[PDB]
This record gives sequence, C-alpha cells and structure tokens, in this order.
Amino acid sequence: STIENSFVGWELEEVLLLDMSLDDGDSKIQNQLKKLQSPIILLYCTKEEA
Amino acid sequence: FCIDLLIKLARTMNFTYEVHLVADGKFGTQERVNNSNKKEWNGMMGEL
Amino acid sequence: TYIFEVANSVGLTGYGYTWIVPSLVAGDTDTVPSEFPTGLISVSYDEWDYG
Ligand SMILES: *[C@@H]1O[C@H](CO)[C@@H](O)[C@H](O)[C@H]1NC(C)=O
Ligand SMILES: *[C@@H]1O[C@H](CO)[C@@H](O)[C@H](O)[C@H]1NC(C)=O
Repeated sequence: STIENSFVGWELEEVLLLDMSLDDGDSKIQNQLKKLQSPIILLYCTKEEA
Repeated sequence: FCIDLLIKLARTMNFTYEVHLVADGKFGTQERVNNSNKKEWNGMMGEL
Repeated sequence: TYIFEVANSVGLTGYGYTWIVPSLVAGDTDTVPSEFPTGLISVSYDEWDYG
C-alpha cells in the first residue's frame, strides 16, 4: 500500500513465504533462493526462525 | 462528433443513454489530492 | 555422479539448461546413473550404425 502510494519507480523483486515445518520446505525454498540477486532483503521471522 | 457517434451506436446496438458535461472540465491524471499523501486520478476517468 | 548430484541439488535441471559431455564423462550409454537429468546430451563414437 505504501510502496505504490509513493508513485516513484520502485522495483520489488520477489516476496517469499517460508515453511520450516517441512524438511523438503527448505529444498523448495532453494529454487527461489537461486533468484537472490538484490543486495537488500527485508526479513520477517521470529528469533528461532531467524 | 461524440453526440452523433453515440446516436449511431444506439442505432446499431440499441441502448439507452444520458449525456452531461463534467463539472471541472479537465482530463485528469495522477495528481496529489489537496497536498495529501495520495496520488490519484481526477476528471473523466477520475469519476469513471 | 557427484557433479550431477550437485547440479540437481541446486536446481540446474530447468528449461534451457542443455548439457554436452564427451564419451569419457558419460561412460557407457547402457549404464545410466540415477543422477542423469532428463534431456541430457552426450557425444561419443558411432556404436550403432558403425558396427
Ligand atoms: C435491443 O434488442 C433487444 C432484443 O430484441 C430488445 O428487446 C431491446 O428493445 C433493444 N434495445 C433495448 C435494450 O431497448
Ligand atoms: C485535504 O485532504 C486532507 C486529508 O489528506 C484533509 O484533512 C483536508 O481537510 C482536505 N482539504 C481539502 C480542501 O480538501
């Protein structure tokens, strides 16, 4: 809402949903981790997930 | 031009209509809504 | 075998990923290790037409 509220030319690469309850969840996550090129990443997690 | 164009359209595909002119008389684009923090439309597509 | 394992663990089996290996790398054609990705291309000598 705020990023399009400011109508300057932003560039949102991707948004990620992480599933740590499944061991194969990390392997699934690796596919989009291959798409990690931005130098800045916004993190959302708890400490144990951190 | 638009008037007889829409009457031709009404003659072709048989609709009912009303016509009226806009209040501000202006196109409308992404502009700040009274020095707020919001850039929105106005004019024809503003109310469309 | 280790190379293919690493490749398919990272996810190098996607579209456009074309692999060309000589006969020494691929060994024998009949022996197909499970690490071989689908669409894997190799180059060797004529073993079928050239008896
Ligand atoms: C358009 O054609 C329909 C179908 O016969 C007709 O009922 C209608 O009167 C025409 N236009 C309208 C919506 O009045
Ligand atoms: C302009 O918008 C602000 C809210 O962003 C409002 O508080 C203010 O009263 C408005 N003023 C006019 C003239 O519309």
